[PDB]
Amino acid sequence: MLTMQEIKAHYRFTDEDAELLGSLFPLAETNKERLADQFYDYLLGIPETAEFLKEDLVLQKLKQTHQDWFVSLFAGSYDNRYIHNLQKIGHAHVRVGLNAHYVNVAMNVVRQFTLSIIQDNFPDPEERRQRREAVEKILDINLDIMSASYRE
Amino acid sequence: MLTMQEIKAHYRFTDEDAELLGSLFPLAETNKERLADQFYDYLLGIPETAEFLKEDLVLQKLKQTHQDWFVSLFAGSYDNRYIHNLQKIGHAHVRVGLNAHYVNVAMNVVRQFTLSIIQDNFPDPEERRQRREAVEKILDINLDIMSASYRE
Ligand code: HEM
Ligand code: HEM
Repeated sequence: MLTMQEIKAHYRFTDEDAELLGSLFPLAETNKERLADQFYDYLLGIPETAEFLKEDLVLQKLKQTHQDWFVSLFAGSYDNRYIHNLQKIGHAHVRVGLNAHYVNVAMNVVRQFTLSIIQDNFPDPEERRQRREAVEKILDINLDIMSASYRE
Repeated sequence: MLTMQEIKAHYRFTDEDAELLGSLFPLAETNKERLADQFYDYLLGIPETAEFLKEDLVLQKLKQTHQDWFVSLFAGSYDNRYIHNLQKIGHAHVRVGLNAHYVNVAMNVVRQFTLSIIQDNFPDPEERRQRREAVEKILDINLDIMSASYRE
């Protein structure tokens, strides 16, 4: 279960999926600020998550921190270093007192945004299917490892 | 645990999403045996999950149990009874001893299958978008509540 190789096998994530995520890097990068604004504004709309963004109003760091994570989904090198880093990300949220429910909530926001980029840029059905399948795997892997930080 | 109303607000799940899911019920009904076979075969194909299907071998009651859950996604009405039932579903996996990682894996299988039904049956880009968005919300809400069952 615990190694990256094992996790990839369970999700049937292969080098083809990694190549497809790399092929989406330019679109993700083009759209990174739109993603960051929509992500940040959605959180500002829920009082419970809005709390965590009060100090950030002045510090002005957290929009960039989550923007950078989004870009990393497409950066390649999905290896044991990548999983270790996700475990760290998960624990950061546990440490500040964020309920895991809001991680699931946030991940829905990213998922809808990214699938809309795919729908809007890939008219060919099988190109679209393959890119959607790769993105759903990486988002689900991210959510899986982060969720496990609340248990472990 | 949160109320259905609060969960819907966090996921921006509206009466329109509930109506779209209800409208997918006949489509679900005509794909349910294909879903049930693919879901059960995927679990047989990982040794860790296949261990939990040993007792089920002869009559495959669990294949039906999982099929029935899939069709229930498309009931078109969702209130506190639906959240309570998801807690019961999560708890059933906790009590048999299944690591929650495999619930995330299985939800990716169902997600990919269901989004292919949407792509394969809805040529109109906006009809597709709206149905995909409703499906991703209800799957993410199921995953969210089931995950919560593993936290004291
Ligand atoms: C898709 C879900 C999420 C992902 C992938 C994510 C990603 C990250 C990353 C990469 C970091 C930097 C952690 C580190 O390396 O130290 C971080 C920190 C942080 N995130 Fe998130 N995040 C998510 C959801 C949320 C939500 C919903 C909130 C609520 C407002 C939030 C608030 C925070 C805060 C407050 C920190 C800094 C913790 C500290 O002060 O040490 N995150 N997040
Ligand atoms: C999308 C993820 C899954 C969903 C939505 C789901 C759904 C369900 C439902 C609705 C039940 C009946 C619960 C009840 O009313 O008592 C159940 C039971 C069960 N499921 Fe799943 N399931 C999922 C993943 C899995 C996985 C990955 C396995 C691994 C083999 C599994 C094995 C079982 C077993 C063994 C039971 C019976 C537990 C008992 O003895 O009561 N399920 N599931």
